[PDB]
Amino acid sequence: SELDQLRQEAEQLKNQIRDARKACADATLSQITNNIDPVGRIQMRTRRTLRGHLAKIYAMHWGTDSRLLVSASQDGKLIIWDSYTTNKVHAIPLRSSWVMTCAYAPSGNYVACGGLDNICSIYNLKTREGNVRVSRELAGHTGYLSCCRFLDDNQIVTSSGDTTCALWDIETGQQTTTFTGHTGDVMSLSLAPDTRLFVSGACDASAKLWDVREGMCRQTFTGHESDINAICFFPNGNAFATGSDDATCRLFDLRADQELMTYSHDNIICGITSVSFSKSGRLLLAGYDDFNCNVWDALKADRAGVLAGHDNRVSCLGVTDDGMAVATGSWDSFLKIWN
Amino acid sequence: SIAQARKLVEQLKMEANIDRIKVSKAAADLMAYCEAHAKEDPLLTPVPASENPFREKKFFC
Amino acid sequence: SKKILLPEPSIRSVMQKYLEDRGEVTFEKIFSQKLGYLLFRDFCLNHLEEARPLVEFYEEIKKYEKLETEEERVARSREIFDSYIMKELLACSHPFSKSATEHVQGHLGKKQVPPDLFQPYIEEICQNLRGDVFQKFIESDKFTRFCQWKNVELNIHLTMNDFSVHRIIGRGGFGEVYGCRKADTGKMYAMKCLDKKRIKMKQGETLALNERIMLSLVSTGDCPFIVCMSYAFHTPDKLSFILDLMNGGDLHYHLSQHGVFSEADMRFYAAEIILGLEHMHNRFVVYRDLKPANILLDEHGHVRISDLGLACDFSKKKPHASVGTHGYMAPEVLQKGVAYDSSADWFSLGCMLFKLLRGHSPFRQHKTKDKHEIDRMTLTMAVELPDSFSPELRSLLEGLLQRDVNRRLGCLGRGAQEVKESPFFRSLDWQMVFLQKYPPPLIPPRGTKGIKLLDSDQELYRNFPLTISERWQQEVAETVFDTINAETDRLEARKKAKNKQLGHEEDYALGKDCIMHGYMSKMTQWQRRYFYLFPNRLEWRGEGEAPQSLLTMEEIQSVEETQIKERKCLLLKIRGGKQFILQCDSDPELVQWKKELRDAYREAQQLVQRVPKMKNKPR
Ligand SMILES: [Mg+2]
Repeated sequence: SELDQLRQEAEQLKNQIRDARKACADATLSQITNNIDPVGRIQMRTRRTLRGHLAKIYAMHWGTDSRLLVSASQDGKLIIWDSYTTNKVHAIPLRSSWVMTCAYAPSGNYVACGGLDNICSIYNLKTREGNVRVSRELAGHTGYLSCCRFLDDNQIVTSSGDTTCALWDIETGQQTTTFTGHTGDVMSLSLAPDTRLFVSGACDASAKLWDVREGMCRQTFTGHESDINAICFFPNGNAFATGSDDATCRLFDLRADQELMTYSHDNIICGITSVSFSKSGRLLLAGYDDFNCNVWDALKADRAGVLAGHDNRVSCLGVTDDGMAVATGSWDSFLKIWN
Repeated sequence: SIAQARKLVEQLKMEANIDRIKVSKAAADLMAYCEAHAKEDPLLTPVPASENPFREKKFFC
Repeated sequence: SKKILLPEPSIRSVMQKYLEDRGEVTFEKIFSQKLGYLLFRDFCLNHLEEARPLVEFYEEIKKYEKLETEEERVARSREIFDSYIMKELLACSHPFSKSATEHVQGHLGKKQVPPDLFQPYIEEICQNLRGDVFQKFIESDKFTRFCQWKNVELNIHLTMNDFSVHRIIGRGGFGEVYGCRKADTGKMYAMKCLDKKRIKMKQGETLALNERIMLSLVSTGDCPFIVCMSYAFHTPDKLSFILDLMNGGDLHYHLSQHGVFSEADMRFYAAEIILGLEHMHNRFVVYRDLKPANILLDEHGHVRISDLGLACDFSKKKPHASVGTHGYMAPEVLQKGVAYDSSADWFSLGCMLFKLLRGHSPFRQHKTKDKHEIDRMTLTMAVELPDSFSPELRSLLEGLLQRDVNRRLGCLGRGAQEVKESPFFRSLDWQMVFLQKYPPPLIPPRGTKGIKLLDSDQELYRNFPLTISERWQQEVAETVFDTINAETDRLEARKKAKNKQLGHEEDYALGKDCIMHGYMSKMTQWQRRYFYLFPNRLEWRGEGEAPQSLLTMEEIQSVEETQIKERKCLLLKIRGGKQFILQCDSDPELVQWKKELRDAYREAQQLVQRVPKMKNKPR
C-alpha cells in the first residue's frame, strides 16, 4: 500500500520532470550551431613520450602551471614529470600497489592518490626536510577510491565504489560532507571552476550535480545506457560532458537540465575512459578503449581529429590550463603530450 | 525501504522544483562563450612556435 | 669450492614464510633443534642482557643432569643453589615460583639429589624464554642466520663427488661398504653401496627399500649401539647409505679368532646389545636378525647392531612370516600364521649369547645343516644348559629362550628393563653402559652384468633420498659451524661496508606491500636477478639499480612445474602465449615461489574482475 502509493508518486514526479524538460526543448544545439564555421582538420602530433612507468597507467592530472603533471600506475608508483624537458621531478612509490587515481593540488605543494586500499593518500611535495612523504591517509570510504580533486591545500573531494562521494578536511582527516544518492559505483567527479558545485558520474549510468557547501544532489542527468566512466565541466560551469561504456560522450546543460548532444559514430563500438575540453570549450577530447583519443567539435558534434599513438587503451587525459597541450595516459605504460 | 522510498520522493520533489531555461537560450550561451574565447585557445588559434614549449621555445623559468 | 657457502641474509624473506607455512617458527621447534639452540643461546648470552642469566642457569642445570654418581650430584646440588640462584631470586620478574622452589628444597633438604632435581626450574626458564625473548630472537639476525642454515639443510643433494672414499671394509650382498669422509665437513663415515643391477638380478628390491625405511625409523636419538644412517642417496647405478663408521670387524669373525668368550666378556657384549634393542623396540621396530655377524666393533671394541635390511615396523600391523637366520629365530616367528612383536629379538638374543659362550646356536647340534631340524629343535627341545654355567647365567638364558612369549624375559610388559634387572647383570650401572665406559674385552688390531636398468626400475627409487635432520645438524655442530658462522659474519659486514661506499640503496622491499623477495634466474641464457613479488605484479632487477622490468599478475594464466634438462623450474604461461621460465637456487625456494605466485595471481584476478576500471572489456 505505502510502497505502492509512493512508487506511484515516484512516476508522476518523474513525469513532471520529463515534461518540464520537454517544454524547454524548443531547438537543438546542433540547429543553433548550424551556421558557424567548422573547426577544420585538427592534426595534433606527439611532442613528448614520457617513459618510466613499468606497467599500465590509470590516471593523470596536470598542474595549474601547465608544465608538471602526476601520473598514477599499476607499477605502484606516482611520477611527477617536467613535460617541457621529459625529466622526472619525483618518483613516489606507494604503500598499496593498487592505485587507480591521482590529483595535483592547485598550489603545487601536494598530490593525492588511491585505489583498492579505499584510502585517499596525500603526499607533501616540499617538506621542511626537502623530502616527499605522506602527510595524511584519509580513511572512511568503505569502497575503492575512483577519483579525487583538491579545492585547496586542506580540502579534497573523493569518489568511491561504495557509491558515495565525499568532501574532506585534510588536517582533521574527517569527511566534512558525504554525498549519498548514487546507487552504483561512482567513477569520476569534476569540480566547477568556482568549487561551488561538482558533478559525478557513476555505474548507475547517471550523473549528479552536487552543492559542495550544502551536501545534496540538485540535478540528476540520464540518457546513457551503460556506466559513466568520466566527467568534465565545460569552462564556464554551465554544462558538462560525460564518457560512457556505451561508446558515446554527451553534453549536458545545467540550466536546461537535459542532454544537449551526443558524440558518437556507427564505427566506434567501444567505451570512453576519459574526457576534457579545450580551453575555449570548442573541442571535446575523449579517450577510448580502442587505443585512440578522438577530438570532437563540441558545438557541431563532428569529429575533428584523432590522437593515435598508444598501443593499448588511452586510460586518462588532460588539457593544460594554458590550453597549449593535451596529455594522454595509456595501458601501454607511456604518457604522451600532444599539440 | 519505506524510509528509502520517501527519500526518493523528497529528492525528486527537489529536482522538479528547479526552474529552467529554453534549450535555444542554453545552446546560444555556450556558442557565444566559445566565440568569445576562440582567440585565447591555442588548439584553435596557434601561437608562434617560439612561444610554444612543445615546438620551438628555448628559454624557460 | 668443496665447503659450505651459506646463502645471503635475503633468503630469510623466503625461508621465514616457508617455515611459517609449516608452523616451524616456534620456540619449541627451534629450541629443540641443535643448530637452533646454538643460535638462540648466542642471541641470549650475547645480545639480550635480560635473558643471559636464564640460559646460563639452563646450561648449568644440564651439566648437572649428566653427572655420573650420587656423590658428585650432592656436591653440585648445593654448589648450584648458591651463585646464580641468589641473583635470580633478588632479580625482579625473575623470581622462580615458590611451588617450584619448595619442590626443589623438599628433595634437597632431605639430601635427595636425582638428576631431575632441578627440572622445575627448566620448565619455568622455558616459560620465560618462549615469549618476549623468543619474539626478539625472531626479529634478530640470529634468526636470519638460522634461516640461512636451514636453507642449506633443506637443499642437500648428495653424489659420490661429495664424499672422499678411502678403502673397502666389507663385501656384502648387493654391493660393498667403504670408509669415507664427507668433503663438506670432514666427518668420518661408512658408505654402503648397493648395485642397482644386482638388486634387479636377485629380485632384491624390497630388501634395499626396507633397509632404507627402517634405518630412517631408528636413526634418531643418537644411539651409541646401532649402526645408524645420516644420509641416503642414489646415483644412476648405485644406492648409497651414509652410516656410522665401524672399522673393527664383526663378532662372528672375532669369535672365530678368539674362540668362545667367558661370562665377564659375554656380559659386556650383552649389555651394549640390549640397549641397542631397547632403542628399536621403543620406536616400534623389531630387528629380527640378531646374530654375531650383525654385531660390528668400533676401533675401541664397542659394538653396534648392524644390518637393518630385515627389520620391521610393528606399530600398526604386526608381522607373522618366518624371517631371520635359522639357528636364531623365535618359535612364534617360525610358525606360519602366528603374529609377533619385539618378542622375537629377546629369543634371538638368547641364541646369540649362547653362541658366544659355547661356539654354536643352542638349536644347532654337532654342525647340522637341516634348517628343518634346527627349526624343530627350536619349537620342541628343552635347551641343555651346561654345568659350568653360573646360576645367574642360567637364570638369564632360561629367561630369554622361553618358548612361550607370555613366560619370556623382556616380553612381560616392561621390555628391556626386565632383562636389565636380571641377576646376570647385577654388577652393572646401566648409565655407565650407555656412556660406553666399561672396558671392551677385545681391541681389534690392524687391517656378472648382462642385465639392463629400465625406466620402470628407477621409479622404485624416486623417494629414496633422505637426510636425517638431527644427524646433519650434529655433524655441522661438531665440525665447521662456528668457523663458517664467523666467516660469513665477516662477509656480511664487508658487503654492508661496500654498499655503504655506494650509498646503500635502502631496501626496495620496505615501506610497500611486497609479499616476498629473493634471487631466481630467468630465461641457454640463465640470468640471475633479484625479484620482488607484489600483490599485483612481479618485478626484477640486476645489481646497482631499481627494477626496470616486470610481469603483472593479470598476464599469468598458470604457474606449473617443469623439468628443464634435469634441474627443476617454474613455467608461467603468459596471456600472449609466451613462456616465462624461472629457476630457483633451492628446493625450499622453488616450493614458496610456486605457492606464493599461484596465490597472488588467483587473488589479483579475483580483485580486478570486480573493478570496472582495471578489468578487460568487449574490444
Ligand atoms: Mg609367525
